[PDB]
Amino acid sequence: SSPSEGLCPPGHHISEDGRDCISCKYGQDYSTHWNDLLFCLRCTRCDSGEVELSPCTTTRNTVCQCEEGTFREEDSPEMCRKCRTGCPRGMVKVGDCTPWSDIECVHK
Amino acid sequence: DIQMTQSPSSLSASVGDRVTITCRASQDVSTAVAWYQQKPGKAPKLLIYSASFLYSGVPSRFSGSGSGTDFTLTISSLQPEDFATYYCQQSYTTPPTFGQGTKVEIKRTVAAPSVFIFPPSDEQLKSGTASVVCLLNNFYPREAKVQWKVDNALQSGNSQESVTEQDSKDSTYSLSSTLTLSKADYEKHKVYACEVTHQGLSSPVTKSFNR
Amino acid sequence: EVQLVESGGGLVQPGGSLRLSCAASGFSIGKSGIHWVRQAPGKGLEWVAVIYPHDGNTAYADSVKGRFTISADTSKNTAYLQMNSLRAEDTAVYYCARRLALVRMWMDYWGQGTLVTVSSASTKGPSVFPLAPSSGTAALGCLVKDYFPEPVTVSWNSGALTSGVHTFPAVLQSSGLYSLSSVVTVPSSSLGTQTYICNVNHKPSNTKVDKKVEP
Repeated sequence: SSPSEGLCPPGHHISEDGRDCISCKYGQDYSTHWNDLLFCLRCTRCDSGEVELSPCTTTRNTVCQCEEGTFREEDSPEMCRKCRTGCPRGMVKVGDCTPWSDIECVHK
Repeated sequence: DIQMTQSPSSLSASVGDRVTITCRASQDVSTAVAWYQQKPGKAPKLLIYSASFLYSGVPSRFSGSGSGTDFTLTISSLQPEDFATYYCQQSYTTPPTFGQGTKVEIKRTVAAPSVFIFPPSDEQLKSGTASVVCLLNNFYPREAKVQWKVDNALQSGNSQESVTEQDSKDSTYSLSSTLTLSKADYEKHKVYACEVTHQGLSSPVTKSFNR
Repeated sequence: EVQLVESGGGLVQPGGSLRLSCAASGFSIGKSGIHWVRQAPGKGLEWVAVIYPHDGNTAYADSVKGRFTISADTSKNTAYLQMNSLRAEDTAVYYCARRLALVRMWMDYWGQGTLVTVSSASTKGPSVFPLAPSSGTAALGCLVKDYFPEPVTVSWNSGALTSGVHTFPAVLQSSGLYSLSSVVTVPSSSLGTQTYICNVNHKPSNTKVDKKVEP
């Protein structure tokens, strides 16, 4: 409720007169750091291509992952692409497809 | 008060490329810097505030860093939606000031233009003027030289060019050159020619008509 | 959802006055504020003013001090930029944005903007001339000549013909009047069959032309 040095804590925004720290609305908005924003930030919705991994809280935006069938790597900024269903002609599977990676193959 | 100098003015890049835009304040502005994105015909959008914090709905491939004088916007892997002009802002003092912009355009293979020439219509001649228009269609890169010749006499100071933004499908440019003459000066000459020079052409292409 | 809508733009004489409005929805202007920022045609962004309606506090760019006044009506959730003693160099798209932060001038939810033109030149509608095809792909167009101010709008076949279409940015001729061409490429086999009509609109002069382009 009390700002310190004109910044409010994570999960809160500052009031218009700079004297109150107001809680973000859980499941609707968030702030992750000590800020002087007059508004909390809008939570990202995992619409169609992506399913929700973790919900939005006041201090944390929601985290998405691609649905089963598609994958994206660890810190990969790339868009989400389809997993192969089988290895090419003359190779074997040594790893299954997840949200995290493609199927892994190897020769003979 | 405080100049923000962006660099580069413009860059070309491919989907996937790592891109780095730098802004330099003429003074210490600590971390009181934002970055904005603007596409043609549209209003700016906030990406980043207080040097490194992402605004809502901004993907994680966007990264801001810096403090004091030197600031940086990074795009780790360029996406089709990321070709736009980017602007730095300082808000350390009033008034807040902007850099002049970094336009991020898309790199593709060389493509030669298709060239067309268009005489004045009779409707226009009736009004006492003549516009001859030369179209260069769907070329890359943007660099193109258009010369006008009227009976082999090089024309200077009586034409104007306009260039299209990079096409959304094929990423090419097009340009028009328009040569304006009075109907009297138009009707004193026979051959009207537009000569085009561009990397994709092995030799300059000329289009012409006889009045 | 938050939305800001600018209104009040238009063409005025030097020395003249214009009042811009910015209607806010989805948040209280009284609990934040509004910024005005302008972009001259082809240029970057120049901040002009801000207002904090809670305490009436305002600030202005040096370019604009003494001539522009920013105000707000919290009951109508609207801000206004009263622009007086206008100069040619005030010509720009004016955007309003919401005051996102207490101290910093961070701006989000910018509106589409409103064009303000300051000139002693009169409104002038364009003449539209055919760029006729056939000097296989064929090129044809419309030359939209000698108008003021911006903008002009161009479509083909009432918006049904969008593929192959290029309507170029306007260029200011040395006369002070704009011109532009809109062009399209089509199969040259269609020139005897499909009719092509450029639909030109110049709202500033109430000009509406539909011109058939024939070989």
